[PDB]
Amino acid sequence: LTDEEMDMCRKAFAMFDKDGSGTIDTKELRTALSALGQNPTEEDMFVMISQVDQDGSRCIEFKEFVRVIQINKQMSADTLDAFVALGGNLDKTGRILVDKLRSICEEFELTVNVDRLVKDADRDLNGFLSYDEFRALL
Amino acid sequence: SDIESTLTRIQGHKGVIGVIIVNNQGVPLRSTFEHDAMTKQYADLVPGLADLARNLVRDLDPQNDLEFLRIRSHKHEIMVAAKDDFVLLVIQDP
Amino acid sequence: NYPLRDRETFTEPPPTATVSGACTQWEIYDEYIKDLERQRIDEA
Amino acid sequence: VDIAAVDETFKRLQSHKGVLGIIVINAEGIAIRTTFDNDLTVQYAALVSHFTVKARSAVRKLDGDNDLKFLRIRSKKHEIMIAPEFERSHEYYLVVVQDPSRE
Amino acid sequence: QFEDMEAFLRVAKYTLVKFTDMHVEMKEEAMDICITAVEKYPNDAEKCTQMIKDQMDKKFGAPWHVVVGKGFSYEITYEVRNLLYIYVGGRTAVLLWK
Amino acid sequence: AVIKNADMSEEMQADAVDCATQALEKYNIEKDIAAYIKKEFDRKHNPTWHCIVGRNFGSYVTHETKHFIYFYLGQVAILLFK
Amino acid sequence: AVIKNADMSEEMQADAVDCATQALEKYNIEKDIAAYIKKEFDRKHNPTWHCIVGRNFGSYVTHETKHFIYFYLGQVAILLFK
Amino acid sequence: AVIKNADMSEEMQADAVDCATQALEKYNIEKDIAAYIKKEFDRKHNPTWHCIVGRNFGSYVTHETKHFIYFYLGQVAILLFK
Amino acid sequence: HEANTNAVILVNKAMSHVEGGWPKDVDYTEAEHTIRYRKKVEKDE
Amino acid sequence: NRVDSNLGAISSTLLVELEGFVEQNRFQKKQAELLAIRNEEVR
Amino acid sequence: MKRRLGTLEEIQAAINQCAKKVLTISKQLRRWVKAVLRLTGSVEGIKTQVGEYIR
Repeated sequence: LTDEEMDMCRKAFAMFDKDGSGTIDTKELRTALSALGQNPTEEDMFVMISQVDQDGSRCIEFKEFVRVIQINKQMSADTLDAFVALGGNLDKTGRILVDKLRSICEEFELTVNVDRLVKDADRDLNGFLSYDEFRALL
Repeated sequence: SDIESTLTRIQGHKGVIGVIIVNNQGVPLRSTFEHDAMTKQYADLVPGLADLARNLVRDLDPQNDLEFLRIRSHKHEIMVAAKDDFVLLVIQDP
Repeated sequence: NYPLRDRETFTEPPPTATVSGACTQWEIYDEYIKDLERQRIDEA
Repeated sequence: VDIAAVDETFKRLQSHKGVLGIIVINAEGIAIRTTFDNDLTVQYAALVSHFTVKARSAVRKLDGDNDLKFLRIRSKKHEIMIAPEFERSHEYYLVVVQDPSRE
Repeated sequence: QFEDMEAFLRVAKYTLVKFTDMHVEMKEEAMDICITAVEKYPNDAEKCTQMIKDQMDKKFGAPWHVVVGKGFSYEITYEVRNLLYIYVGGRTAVLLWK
Repeated sequence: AVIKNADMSEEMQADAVDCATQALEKYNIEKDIAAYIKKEFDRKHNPTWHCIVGRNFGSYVTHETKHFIYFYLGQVAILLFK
Repeated sequence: AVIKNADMSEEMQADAVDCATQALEKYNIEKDIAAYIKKEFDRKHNPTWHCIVGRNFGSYVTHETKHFIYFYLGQVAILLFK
Repeated sequence: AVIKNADMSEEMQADAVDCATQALEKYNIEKDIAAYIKKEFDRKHNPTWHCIVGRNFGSYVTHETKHFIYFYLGQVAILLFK
Repeated sequence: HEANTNAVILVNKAMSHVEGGWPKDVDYTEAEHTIRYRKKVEKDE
Repeated sequence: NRVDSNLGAISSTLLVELEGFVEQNRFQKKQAELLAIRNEEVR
Repeated sequence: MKRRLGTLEEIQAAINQCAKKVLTISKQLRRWVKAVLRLTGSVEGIKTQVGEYIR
């Protein structure tokens, strides 16, 4: 759907079908799994390919490659990372504990820090940050 | 400061009544008109003619493309410079 | 001896879809240029 | 006879620089005189018929009392020129193809 | 970067499948029978479609539908796993659906 | 309008011609032409149609007893059937 | 050859398939299939039956416990029952 | 109400026709049509019926001595028998 | 009085290839009439 | 050059590269000396 | 980059010691804070993606 995903898809398809056959055969796939540490049976890999092989080829190709990347990616951009930053640990409640931020500044051992930021990002002027004013912080 | 100077030169000659730039789908940005009840007319009528003409030219021998187009009516000369980003219109009676 | 029991029927007609396209010499030329380009990519 | 006059007009137009072609096509998209072979002829006749009726409907829609006597599309190779004369009992959008590169 | 129609026709002999939902043996048999049809009768294309769908009529399916041509457009309703759209000879193109 | 071959009731042949001509008048591209000619007739009469629009195309197709129409307008060709 | 729902003996579901499929290839219309199979299947296994064949079907029918087949064969599905 | 073939008493046919049509109108799915058309007509007269609904199917049936119905109504096909 | 099939459809096969734009079945492209048609559109003043 | 080929390459480095992640620790030794080295010349 | 290329708690610990190590290399020589926040948020996102995957 995008244009750099085609770039990474071509690079990974190059990585898998490493000999140059133009088709993912089972041996190169097991080579990739064994480089990742896994050595499963020779009957489960058959079922895995048979679900991914649509053409009846017993070998999957670039159209099928991007079909599986498409379904797994877009079925499940900046909402998630800024969201789950701290407020996404609270899940639509708008009240962040100060003790979480004290713990974060505790573990990473930072030399000098004063928490006046949370004092001066206070937009409800209560002592916590809702999510819209949390993005206003970011 | 070169694009707007060319707009100001081209809109002040002896017959020019309007310059229009329109995007791919639509959104006529940087018109030149004192009211906007007929800009949208141009913006949604003309690029159909521009890409239809690119179909007519390119169909013949596909190394070929379209660059410009002119339609001279009785009282108007609609010149359209179509290309990939946008469509551009200049209207002028001679 | 034996009794009576009853069942139903779920018939699936084969799945269908709609496809629309326009063939013209420009389309054909562009695709062949692409098929050729991937040939060079495979070769290189 | 006026048939000599119209053929003479073909050599008048065609004697100009770079003029590759002249053809006349009526409102039913069928060419009458040619200068090309037969299939480039029929594809011009169909394409230009449809394109020019769309362009005339565009100009008439845009302004009620204004019609067109002129049409000029451009290539990087050859500047097709369409002229129409929309009337009753005759509407013969003649179309020239030319370019100033040659000769 | 060839510089006419003719060098394009020199290169373009491949028969690329534009889009297709067919089994691989399905695809190879249908693809080869269509190339043999197109090479057999370049001039009269009506009886190319005669041969293509009557072979597919006796062998594969009772309903079939073949369209060969030069420039056209289409919108069809087709039952899935049985659609072939290929470019043959760098110009002629064939839609094929059941 | 020009019709070269048809075997179907003329009372909806008029339906076919008035469906196609306003379509050809309205839109300015030839995919949406074959879209509309099926679509609106599909919501009129039957569940199934197929429709081709272009120039210089070849076809073999199984007919339908009273649904097979081969238009011709202005060097632009239409086919449709069930 | 695919069966979906059944409780008969395996030997007579094999008998049912080998009765039905070559009969399907023998004829061309499918009123007479559902006469021929049921007459034969009377004379072979048991003295009373009813069969249906076809496409796009729905039904609600009473099967004695040891008699029910739902073929799905050539995309012309058969259902047969006591 | 288009009835092709039967051999059966006629006020029960009246019950057949209306218990087919209002069942069709009340329901909206393929299976439940013949579900109702059995179930009601079942509990009214006799404990044993069998009923089929759809298009493009086919069956021979043995002749029921007095209770057999076939419909054809609004591209819906329905069979009833004892 | 006991058997049934749905109302069966009937289908044979028909062909079509499009070539050119003469008015009606008055004219045919694979003949000579094209010449005389262009002739009666060539001499009008 | 001496004051802005350094300080536009010191800001061009990439510390962490691509369990075994202890190699990263070893890797992050090396470039450390890099920045230290570069900084000294600018100082 | 660590955001681009993020028993589980061993891995999360190792990632966070690696981030500590980036800051330690800084020691030998405020956006500090926000970088550190988006890092930890992304790591927790990894963990909850996993936790829904086992479902």
